[PDB]
Amino acid sequence: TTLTLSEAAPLLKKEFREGRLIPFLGAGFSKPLKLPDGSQLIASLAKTLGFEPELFDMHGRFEQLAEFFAISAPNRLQRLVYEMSLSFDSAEAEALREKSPMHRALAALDWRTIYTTNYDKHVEGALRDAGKQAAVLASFADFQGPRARDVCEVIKFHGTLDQPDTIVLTESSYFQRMALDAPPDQRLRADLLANSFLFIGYSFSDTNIRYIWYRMNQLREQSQLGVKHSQARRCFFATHGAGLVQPDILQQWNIDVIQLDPTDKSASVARLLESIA
Amino acid sequence: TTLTLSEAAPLLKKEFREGRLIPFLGAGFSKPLKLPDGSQLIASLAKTLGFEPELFDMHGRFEQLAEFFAISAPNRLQRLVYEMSLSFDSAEAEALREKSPMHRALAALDWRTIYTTNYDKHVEGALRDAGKQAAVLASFADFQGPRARDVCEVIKFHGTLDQPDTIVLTESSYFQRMALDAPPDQRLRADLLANSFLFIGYSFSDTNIRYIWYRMNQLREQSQLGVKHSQARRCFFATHGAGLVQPDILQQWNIDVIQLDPTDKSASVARLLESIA
Amino acid sequence: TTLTLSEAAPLLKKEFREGRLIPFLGAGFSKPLKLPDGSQLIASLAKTLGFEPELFDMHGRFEQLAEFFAISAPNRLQRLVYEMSLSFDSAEAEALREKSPMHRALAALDWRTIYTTNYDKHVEGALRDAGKQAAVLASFADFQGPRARDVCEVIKFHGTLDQPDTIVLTESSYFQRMALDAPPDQRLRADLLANSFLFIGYSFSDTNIRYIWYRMNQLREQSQLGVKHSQARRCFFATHGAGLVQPDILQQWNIDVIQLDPTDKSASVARLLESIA
Amino acid sequence: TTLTLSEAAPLLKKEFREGRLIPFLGAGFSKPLKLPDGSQLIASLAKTLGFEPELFDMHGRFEQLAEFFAISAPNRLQRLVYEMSLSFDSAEAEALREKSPMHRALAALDWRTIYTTNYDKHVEGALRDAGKQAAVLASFADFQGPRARDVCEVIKFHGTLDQPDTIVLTESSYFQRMALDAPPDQRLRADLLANSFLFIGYSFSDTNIRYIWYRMNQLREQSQLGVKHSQARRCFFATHGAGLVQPDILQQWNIDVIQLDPTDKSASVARLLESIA
Amino acid sequence: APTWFYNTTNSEKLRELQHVLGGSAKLGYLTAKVTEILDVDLETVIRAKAIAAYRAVRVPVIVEHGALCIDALNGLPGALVKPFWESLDTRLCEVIPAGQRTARARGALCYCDGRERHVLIEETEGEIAPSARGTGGFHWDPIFIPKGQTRTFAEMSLDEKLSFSPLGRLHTRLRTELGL
Amino acid sequence: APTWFYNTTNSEKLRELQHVLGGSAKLGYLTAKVTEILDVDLETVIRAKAIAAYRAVRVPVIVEHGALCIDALNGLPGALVKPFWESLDTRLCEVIPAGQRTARARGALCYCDGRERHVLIEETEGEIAPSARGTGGFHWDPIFIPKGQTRTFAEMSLDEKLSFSPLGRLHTRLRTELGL
Repeated sequence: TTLTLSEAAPLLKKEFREGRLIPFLGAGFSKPLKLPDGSQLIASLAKTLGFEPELFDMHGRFEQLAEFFAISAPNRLQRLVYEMSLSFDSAEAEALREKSPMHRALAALDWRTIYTTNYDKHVEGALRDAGKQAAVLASFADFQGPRARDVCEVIKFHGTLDQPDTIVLTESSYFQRMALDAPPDQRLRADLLANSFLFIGYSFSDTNIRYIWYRMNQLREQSQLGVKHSQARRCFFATHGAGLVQPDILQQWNIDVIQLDPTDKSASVARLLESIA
Repeated sequence: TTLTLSEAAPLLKKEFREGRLIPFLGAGFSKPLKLPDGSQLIASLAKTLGFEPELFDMHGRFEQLAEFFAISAPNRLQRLVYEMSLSFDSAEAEALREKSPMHRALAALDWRTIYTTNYDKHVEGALRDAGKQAAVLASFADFQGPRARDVCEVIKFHGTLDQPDTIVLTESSYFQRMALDAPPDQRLRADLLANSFLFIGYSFSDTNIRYIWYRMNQLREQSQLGVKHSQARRCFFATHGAGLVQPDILQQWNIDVIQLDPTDKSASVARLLESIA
Repeated sequence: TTLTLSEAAPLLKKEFREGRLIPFLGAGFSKPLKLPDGSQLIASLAKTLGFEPELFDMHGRFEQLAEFFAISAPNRLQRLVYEMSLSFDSAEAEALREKSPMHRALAALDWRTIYTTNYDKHVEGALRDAGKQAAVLASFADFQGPRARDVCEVIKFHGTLDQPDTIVLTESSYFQRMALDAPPDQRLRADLLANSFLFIGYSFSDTNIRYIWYRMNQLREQSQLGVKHSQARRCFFATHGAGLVQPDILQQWNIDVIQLDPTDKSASVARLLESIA
Repeated sequence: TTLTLSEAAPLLKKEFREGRLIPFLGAGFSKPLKLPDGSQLIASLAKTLGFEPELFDMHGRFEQLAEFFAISAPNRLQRLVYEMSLSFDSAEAEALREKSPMHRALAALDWRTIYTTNYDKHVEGALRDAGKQAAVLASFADFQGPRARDVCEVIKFHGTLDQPDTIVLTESSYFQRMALDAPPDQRLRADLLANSFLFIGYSFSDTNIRYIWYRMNQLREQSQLGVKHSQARRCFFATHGAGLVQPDILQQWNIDVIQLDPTDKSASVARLLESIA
Repeated sequence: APTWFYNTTNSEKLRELQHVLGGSAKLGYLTAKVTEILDVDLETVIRAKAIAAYRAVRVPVIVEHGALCIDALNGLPGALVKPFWESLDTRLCEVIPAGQRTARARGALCYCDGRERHVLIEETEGEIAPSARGTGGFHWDPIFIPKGQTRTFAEMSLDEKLSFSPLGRLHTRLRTELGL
Repeated sequence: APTWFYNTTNSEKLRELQHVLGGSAKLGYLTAKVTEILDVDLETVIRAKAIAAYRAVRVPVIVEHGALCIDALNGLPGALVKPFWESLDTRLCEVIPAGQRTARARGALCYCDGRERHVLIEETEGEIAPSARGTGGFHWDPIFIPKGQTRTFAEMSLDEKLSFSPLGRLHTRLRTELGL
């Protein structure tokens, strides 16, 4: 129950010719950019509170340690968003983004809507390197602004570093995004009615994208509760290690798992995006 | 920011004299009963599908492996609920429940409402051993039935083994209980307006009770959105290892952490429940 | 018109050497296991509804009183299936099943198909005690699963306690099984074309097995409506008290009555199954 | 959950003014006619076979003892139908039928269709005593014959004594009428789509009318399987002793139980039929 | 595309594998770093690497582990090949007495598709050399002489070693069982 | 109620601790099973047990590890005290040459309150004994003789051993630093 590269290539091409394919890009898409972890950044900020860096990481997950800065030392949480903006969007990360085959193969296609969950600017900046125009959509003021219909709309699902009050990084902010009331969430509610999604750069043990995978399936079934049940467009999830139990769970959430070649992570994603063209 | 046994004893006693203390019992409360894990039970059922027991546990969490039985072999999921009912409610588990000081100290108090998340019958059966009456509340038909006002109402928050369609054990069932639409969830919505909660038998890395801890705080703040902000009753969470970061997070969720003595797990919980008397 | 033990022994042996003998086991086969009645169990559950146990039994048959729980208090019907699973499949019932000569003489033969109408697991568990493999067949998912040809297939004709939605115990469930549309019924439609049946453990006043005895004869006569009428294999019904009118009725339903010794019920059934060997 | 005489009188009157009420008359309707039992008649015919009359009744039910005459001595079964025709339709039974208030109150109403399950002619003969015309419908030749639209059609559901091959009295004949393939059964399949039924003269322990009560409900639910579920007309069952569990079962079979006065059986049925007028 | 993926971290174990199974189209190569269990028993270590490596790569994986067992040290190094190599490179030919030199070189493969593990074990009986002799090998190949020869593993060529080494008979068994 | 919790699994290490620090009201005792890291360096092992034991108990914990370092084996056993004790109980006095017998017994404590780890290390220079002599000790106390004496650790009493053993000087340092 797992597609290969050559099997999923005519399936993704049929969704793209009629304009109903939306990428949903994760943290693994920014892996060739050699960015800092963020868990390493939050551990070095804990030295001022008396923590050793290996000891502060012991007391919980990354969003839980950011919850601790949000309530006990709020000036260090704003310091964390500050030095991620210097690191994730540095000039060295732009130079790797010029030569990355993943970001070139993404920008070679005329997308209409691209979703991403990472905070850096390298999804839009890939489109600017190909001479294409992109529109960042993170806050309410971004949707209200005018733009052309030719411009690909890149919705920052968890905020952008140039709008620091849109960042979803504290644990309480992840819990209140489960109600789906943010402006990126309301845009997702209408796009799942018409489109198929291509999830790239996630793991099966994320537990945040798994709730989103569940909730998209529940909103598709709720949208056809009184009418006869019609068949929906299949979503897709590109993986390098699929496992043996998790692709069967994802199939009931309207998501087909694509096994990519695990020898070179960046090349096999680039061959997937070039087979759509 | 952590209470001890002697510091939390007058705080719990003040809530109990005016009838506003509700226990919220977890899987650690059934620890002295020597029950099977359930993850061991689901691994032995995977031998018929060709899995080694250590290899089937590798492919995900316990609720995710139960998702796999719900969609690929539904007769093995009903087999799992069957042999948990033979194991969790056996005659050997009742005999340990007679002599358990945790279950005796729980039943020595005249509670009005007891919440529990475990499937076994040993929360009500502790009350039956003390000569007291208990009312099991898991389904809609349980709430509709008549009972006296003297009877302590024990609400099974995740179902009961004698009503197998109320069991919340599949991963998709945990995700749809996050909307809080079940009859145990609707009872929780009204009890958080008036009562304080005593959480016993959980870990900080549960990620299901953490959403419940968040959502109770959000429903308290939403219930006083137009009126002036008044102070609510503090909830409590008894722990044997509190850590160093997690009790500060729990304090903003209206929950005070009680450090119990970690040398004997069962005795220190029993000294907590006897200090309320 | 009634066979004895020594007269029916070469008749049963001829059917068994060519693999065309299927046992059809009733509630009297689980008599040495000292199980609760079920009518006693449903009467004690009626105390919560205000019934005395001798008064609740007055208002109808056992399947009719279970109809009353299915429509007026559905949580007590699931309680009934729960506490039959604790009682019929207890460890005390397994220990009597080890030493029962009826269950040892059944498992000493290499059967291909065994039918049973009782809910407990002691027909398969007799085969597991002899070191033989058995396959439980109750639901559609059981037939779809893979198995070897050496394994004796034990079809639960009225469901199994580990699959509670397969239980045929409500009166309306007995009436809708008269249409013969269940997966155990469709397997019976093909096995009556080729096999002879050995009915053990029923009474003449059952009125449910009498419809099955009629309907098997009607399906044999319907299967040869256009071709010349050929002689079918005789079925058999082992009894301790045969009576005087009922064996003549059963002979026209292609069933020969075997009179067993009524002094010891369990021993005379065991001498019947050992004469087949 | 049981109607009285005055409560059910406007409910039966509303069904009768629009012509959608059909009586379904049982053996208790012929109770004031002082007819022989039939079980007494079949016991006296067993004297020629060497049976004492109290001993022949011991070996089974009445339809089972008639099965014994159908296969072992067929000339005594035709003798049984012969001497029921002399006894059930005698001149003494007609004289009691003239003065019976049950039969006068039945014939005072302009019915369109009357169903009955008893073999005697006293349902039509009540209509002939009131100067009204009746059409007996038992066999295929009866339906093919011509008649006027004013004539009340009395369908003999189990045959008539003047057409002895239509008699449903052998046990095998009761089992093959459960498939509903007789011409009285095919007429019942169309009348349940439009009409409400008034069952008079049955007991709750009949086990033949209970299958008919189940199967009518199943054919109503099957007739609206694709369309939206609409509310059907309620059927009625007049009883002198209703009990406490059986009226709740009958309510789910679209049948409301009417408690009549048990002091005088014949008078309370006559007050029911006169309240319809 | 491959079906089985051999996971290794040593750079010379990879070069010997690809000399034998390099032409097979259905064997891939991964270098995921997994946490090495340490134990003396080779059967225990190789059976625990297959769980630890399947968790890392989540594809059908093949792992490998070696063992040297000296009778003078009563079964040590055993499958503890990492902590002795980080302490006694080839000075291990000195720390054991010069009277009794016999030892056994052992190797083990384990392939895991996710449902079940299968362990292959070969073994070569030999005796430890008085001084380190040779360059062409890995981890103890200069100080191990098989029974029959006068020549160490690292003094041999690559074709000569794989006709004596335990890892040479394993790779021929791995070809025929997995159909590589 | 205690403040610091000593976590141990050996039943005889606990009996020697409670002979010294048993009267202290602010030291508790836990027996949580934690996964032992294996390495030769004692400083590496004891610093990694404190993370692994704080994750298990989540209270301010004190852990302990020992090391035997023989010059004939070039620093081995080191902090690998579990895999050699499961293979050479006291036959380890035989597998090393009889000319050079010198060795060093080392011990280490590490206490971790959650924010920072503090490591205490003592050390005793001695020499391994020709044969196992004595009953009263644990893990190598019959075959270790300190410098100065003719008598092993297991031949000594409990008060005599804790005036020579590394774990005796550590428990006096642990009393004064934690204020036990």
